[PDB]
Formats: sequence, C-alpha cells, structure tokens
Amino acid sequence: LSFELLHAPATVCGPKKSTNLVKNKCVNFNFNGLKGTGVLTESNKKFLPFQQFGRDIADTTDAVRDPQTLEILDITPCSFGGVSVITPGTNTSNQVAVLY
Amino acid sequence: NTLVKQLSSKFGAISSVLNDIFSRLDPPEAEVQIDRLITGRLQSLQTYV
Amino acid sequence: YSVLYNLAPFFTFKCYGVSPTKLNDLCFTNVYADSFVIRGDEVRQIAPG
Ligand SMILES: *[C@@H]1O[C@H](CO)[C@@H](O)[C@H](O)[C@H]1NC(C)=O
Repeated sequence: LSFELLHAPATVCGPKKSTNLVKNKCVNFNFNGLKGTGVLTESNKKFLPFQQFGRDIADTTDAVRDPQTLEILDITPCSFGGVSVITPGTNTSNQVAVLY
Repeated sequence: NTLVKQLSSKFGAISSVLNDIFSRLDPPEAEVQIDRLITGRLQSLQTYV
Repeated sequence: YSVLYNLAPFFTFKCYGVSPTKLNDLCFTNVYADSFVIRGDEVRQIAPG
C-alpha cells in the first residue's frame, strides 16, 4: 500500500465525524488531518480555485480552505505576551506591580 | 530574518512540522525525530545569542 | 484500517512512515495497491534499500 500526501483535497481517510465551524476565538482545529490551535477568521485573500492553503513569509500555514464550503479562513495565534514584576526589596514591602 | 527562516529546516527528520510527526508516527520514533528538531533549533538560538 | 486482522496469521506486516497502531486518522490524496506473488525467501527483498 502506497499513500499519497500532497497539497491536494485528500479525500481518503477514516470515519471521523465533523463538527460545526466556530470563529473569532482561540480553539483547537483539525482541518482535514491538519491539527493546530488558534483563532480562525474570515479571510480577504484572493485564492485561486486550484489552491488549497496559504503561507506567510515565516513559512507557516496561515490560511486554510474549508473542505465543505468554498471559504478561506485566516489562522492567527491567540493572545500572547510577556510579564514583568516590579518590586522593591522584600526587606521593605511585599507589594508588587505587574507590567504586561 | 535568518533566525526566522531557520525554522523550515528538517535537520534530518521526516518533517519540520511537529504536529505532523506526532500525528503520523509512533512515540518510539517520535522521540528521536523531535530530539533532532529540538537540538537543531537550540543550536540556532545559541548561535544567534 | 481497523478491520484488517481477520485473515490467516500474517507473517509479514511492516509499515514505513506511518505507525499502523490505530492511526487511521490521516487523510491521503490517493492510495495505490500493488499485489503479487513471490516465494518466502524473497519477502525480505520488498523493502527500501
Ligand atoms: C458536501 O461537500 C461538498 C463539497 O464541495 C459541499 O459542496 C456540500 O455543501 C457538502 N454538503 C453538506 C451537506 O455539507
């Protein structure tokens, strides 16, 4: 048995049921064998009918096509950042401030 | 830019995507594949520093 | 692929690139089946390298 894995619709796989499509929130997604995490939004890209998914300058998947409806979805990571704690000495006080 | 572009190198593994390796193959070989990728990326970070 | 252990006790079942163990979650473009008959001593010849 030889399996073909390309940038194709890939319409041969096991009996996994699909769920509804929810947008504008960080969720776990499995778009036709492609797993990931993030928020999916409506995309304004000019995809061509033979194209399936997009890519960015950082060479990662940032756009997908719904295998049920001809809709392009942009994938972005959910919110992220760094946290800094501002304190005087513990010999002085136990109060702190937080910088996001 | 070089640091960002160094993320598409397979470093001798089957793929550069962690999810594909974890979903397409068993843990016994996933260990070595992810080890190769992690070592490559750590080397890139150390070189940048 | 769940219903595949329902024949005579298989003497060779070797899978390269995908773990057979409950991994029917992968979606492929097309599948090719190549069937033939050989002798037992030649079975080891059907492998990469
Ligand atoms: C079935 O898939 C086709 C693929 O294009 C789509 O057009 C159609 O709307 C789908 N049907 C349902 C009920 O989702």
